Amino acid sequence: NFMLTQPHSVSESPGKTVTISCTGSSGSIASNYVQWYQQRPGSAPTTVIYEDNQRPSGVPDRFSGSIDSSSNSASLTISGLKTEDEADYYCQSYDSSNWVFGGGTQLTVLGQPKAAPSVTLFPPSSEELQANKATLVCLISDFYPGAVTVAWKADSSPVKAGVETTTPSKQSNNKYAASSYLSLTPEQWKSHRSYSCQVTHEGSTVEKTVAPTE
Amino acid sequence: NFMLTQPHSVSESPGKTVTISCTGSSGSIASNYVQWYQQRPGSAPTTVIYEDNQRPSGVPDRFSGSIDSSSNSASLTISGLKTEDEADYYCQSYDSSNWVFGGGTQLTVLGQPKAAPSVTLFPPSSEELQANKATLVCLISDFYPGAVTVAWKADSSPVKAGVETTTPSKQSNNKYAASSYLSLTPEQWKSHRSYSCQVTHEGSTVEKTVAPTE
Amino acid sequence: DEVRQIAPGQTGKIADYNYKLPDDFTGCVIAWNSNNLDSKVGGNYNYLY
Amino acid sequence: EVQLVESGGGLVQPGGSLRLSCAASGFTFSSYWMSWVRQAPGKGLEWVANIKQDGSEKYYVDSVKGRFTISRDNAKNSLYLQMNSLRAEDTAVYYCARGQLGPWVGVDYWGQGTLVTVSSASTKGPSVFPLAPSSKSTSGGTAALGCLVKDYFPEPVTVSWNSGALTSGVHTFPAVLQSSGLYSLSSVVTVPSSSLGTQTYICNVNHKPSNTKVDKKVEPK
Amino acid sequence: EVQLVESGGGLVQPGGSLRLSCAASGFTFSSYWMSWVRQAPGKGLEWVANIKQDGSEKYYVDSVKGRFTISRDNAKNSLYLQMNSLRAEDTAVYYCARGQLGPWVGVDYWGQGTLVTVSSASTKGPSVFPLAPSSKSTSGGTAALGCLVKDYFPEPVTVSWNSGALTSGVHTFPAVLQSSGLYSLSSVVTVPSSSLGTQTYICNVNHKPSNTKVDKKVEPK
Repeated sequence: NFMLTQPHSVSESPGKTVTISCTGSSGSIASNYVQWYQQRPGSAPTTVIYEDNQRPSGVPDRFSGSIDSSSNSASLTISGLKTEDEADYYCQSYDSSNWVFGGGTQLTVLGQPKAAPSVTLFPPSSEELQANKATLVCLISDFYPGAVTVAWKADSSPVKAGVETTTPSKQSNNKYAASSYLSLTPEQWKSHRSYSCQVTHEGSTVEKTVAPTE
Repeated sequence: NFMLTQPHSVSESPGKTVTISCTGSSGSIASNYVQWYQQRPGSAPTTVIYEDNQRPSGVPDRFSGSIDSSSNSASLTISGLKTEDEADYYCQSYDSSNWVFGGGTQLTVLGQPKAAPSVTLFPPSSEELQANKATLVCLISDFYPGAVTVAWKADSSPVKAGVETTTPSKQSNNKYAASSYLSLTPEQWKSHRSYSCQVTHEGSTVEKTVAPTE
Repeated sequence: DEVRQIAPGQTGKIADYNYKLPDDFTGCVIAWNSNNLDSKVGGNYNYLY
Repeated sequence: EVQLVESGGGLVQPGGSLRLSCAASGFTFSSYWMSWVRQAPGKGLEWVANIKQDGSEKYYVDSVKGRFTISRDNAKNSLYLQMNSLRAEDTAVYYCARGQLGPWVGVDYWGQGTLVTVSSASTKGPSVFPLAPSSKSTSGGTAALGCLVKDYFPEPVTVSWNSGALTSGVHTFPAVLQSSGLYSLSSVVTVPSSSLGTQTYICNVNHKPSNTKVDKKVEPK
Repeated sequence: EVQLVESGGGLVQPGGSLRLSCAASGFTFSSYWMSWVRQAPGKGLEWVANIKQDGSEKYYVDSVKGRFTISRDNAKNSLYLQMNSLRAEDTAVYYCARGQLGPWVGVDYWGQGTLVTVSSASTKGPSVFPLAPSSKSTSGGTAALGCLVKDYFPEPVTVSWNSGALTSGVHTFPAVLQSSGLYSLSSVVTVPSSSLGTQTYICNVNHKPSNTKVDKKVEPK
């Protein structure tokens, strides 16, 4: 039952020397070679440390590593702390005919304060209503921070069942976008007066109103 | 995922000072109190160390404990190493509204050197064979040490399937006894020449032979 | 248990009373497990230390 | 001085319900902490539950989360433990733990406990085979006697000879595990060969889960 | 330089068989060590298998013991990996690892890998709804366009517009979870309103688990 213990989020510091500790419990990690691996999220991983003291060709000499046997831990130290891409690192050893990997150690952090949210509505068409399914999506985008609440207002009573909202996502505009889906029936669509979807932000409230008459 | 790491077999020594190490991985064990518990196999457990530095009333002064914050390990020290009964010990901490226990650390070892083994055979009777089952038991007793191998020999080929052997047990004769069971069929019982069960020991081999003719 | 004592720097019963390695060792150490070959059903007692 | 008495187990059932009760005396029930601790046979210790002095707060390990419940009462000084939808891992012995100040000082209290095992496989009667070695020479382990117990589940079996009239020389071999995980054992008694026809030898086999009491005479072939 | 190409996934199957192949070049195949490594999306790395330079010795983790097999050949410089009786845990990205001297020096080699996902109970057909906003004012997020994908399992869905002819202004909203644990998403593209009748708009929806490719024309109401 050989395993390796390491933290999950360290080295959150600008431009100085920090250390990362990898330790084991079942056996001594100094008996066999231990290595340090890095992966880019969304692409292939690489290796920074092999043979517990050496570096690959082309890898900068900013990285440094050491082994202590008193606490039975492996230390990886980074000196430059440059604009290197965000990544997480693992710790690998070898007990007997098997390989063990570390949990992972995330390392990510090495103009207008207010943005007007754009809200768009897509009412059901004739193609939707002939299939006994009406969809009304309440789309919001370009808001900061991404802490918004989406609710639907009927003619005389707010609804609770049938409203689903997803978490905001990072787009390519330094902003966030979220979507909400509502499932209703045609008999209440023509029995109402004016549908409304309202969104609430920090000191802001935008409301839209439409009519079933088309 | 708070858990405590300790060995399983230590302190196998006569009459001197030996320490036992308990360490954790998820967090520091010095933040909360850690205790040492002992259990008697086959009966109720007790406690030797509570409050990480104290002992209950009636517990001898030989036991003692210490905390090393550098190595993140807890040390339990036993001084006298008397004729205390065979037992194993555990390590307990408290992270958040939950209790965690240790793996366990076993601590056991604090006229005629040769005995003739008596071997007896019970061939199936007419009562057995009319129920479409035949049992042949290969009983051995009074052997020292209890490290023996039981094998069955047919007329021209040793068997491999159908032989079950149990571990030797302590009887009231300062010796060990073991039994082996074999399940066969009547069609091969009358198609053989002479059944044989062999037992091998330290420089000794006892062979017995019977015949199907009754 | 006494495999890490083979490495130089460590101390113990084997490391200081039976076999000691220099602090400038430039070689390799090979270790493997063999229980069935080195011990029978009764155990091995011809080994001295 | 404190008594802790536990009697809540002694039967096998898959995925049903069982009630365990711990009886305590010698102290005030409504001022300290209590807990529940279990261990597997041959394995290590692990924590199950804990309860406050008034039952307001109760907590469990994430393995048994969703199921399990604990209740208490200070009038009759007893603990109640209920668990449902059991699994094969639940073969364990349970001790009702008692605290002093909180979950930091220590347990320091463990009852004798009750053995609790689960088994989906049902019980079945032991096929008894009282072998009679009519022809056998002397200078052997058994002069002339034999009784064999096979195909039974689970342990144990109460084995008696002549309704317990004789007890000297009775040797009962331990049960063996077969290829199907089945138990089988035999018991031998040293008796003189001159009493084969002048003495009635009869083998008593009792199985408590199977509630079968089979009594068979030994007759030489 | 060493190039590693992996193409063995892209489909779902519960408890069946899947074959993965890794292609290697630029080095001698019959002198070094190779291995196989997988990782869960959003989780850490873990080891799967390893193989000797002649295939004499192969080893696995205890989780996949009994199943799994690996084969090799030095004639065409390729690796083969066969998996059977897959579970829901097997959603992982597999890299064919290559060693240098043995299991002590390090891995140091990782291919780009292939996305492998597994879903049970097969799948059902997605319901595409290319909404056409014929009447809409300016100063909005979307001028006039709409496509909606609903009632599908599992992720992901390849969404294209006009067979990938245009790719500027395409915004695809992430999938939302409904009350039945159901996925739904929409994709919007900003196009001028003067090209509603003078330009054809086809919303392309491809689902690899469902092996359905539906092309629908967007017609104004």
